[PDB]
Amino acid sequence: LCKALANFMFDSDEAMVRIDMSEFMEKHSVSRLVGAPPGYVGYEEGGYLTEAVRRRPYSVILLDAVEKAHPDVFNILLQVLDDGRLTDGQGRTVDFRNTVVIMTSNLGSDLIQERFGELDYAH
Amino acid sequence: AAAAAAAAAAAAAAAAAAAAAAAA
Repeated sequence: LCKALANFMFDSDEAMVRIDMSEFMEKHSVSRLVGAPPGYVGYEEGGYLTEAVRRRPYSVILLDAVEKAHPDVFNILLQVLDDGRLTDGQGRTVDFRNTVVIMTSNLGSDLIQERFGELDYAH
Repeated sequence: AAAAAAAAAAAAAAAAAAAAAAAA
């Protein structure tokens, strides 16, 4: 479905940014996507996610396997879904006002396979 | 009767930059 949105929007599946969150099962890969502060190693490169937006802001940002990562990666996306703002390691804001954020998991898959029958969509 | 002109003689220097590292 995410590749279907990318194909609808951009005439291509991989004209997008997929960042699979199973790679980020530790905490500190927050610094992989938002960058590193002044002083430290990868300062002059930027975060991957912020630069990948900063080229082509009208895009689709995909997060997959969201149950794999540590729970406190998701202060970054608190900023993101509050204002579309994100501040990389050099300290400039990156506008996410033209982005779509999709997060997938398999949380209640036992419960969904158990009770999708004989139940409404709502409850 | 020429006089040797004193020059301007533009120069050059450089500067490195360290990088610390966390150690997890």
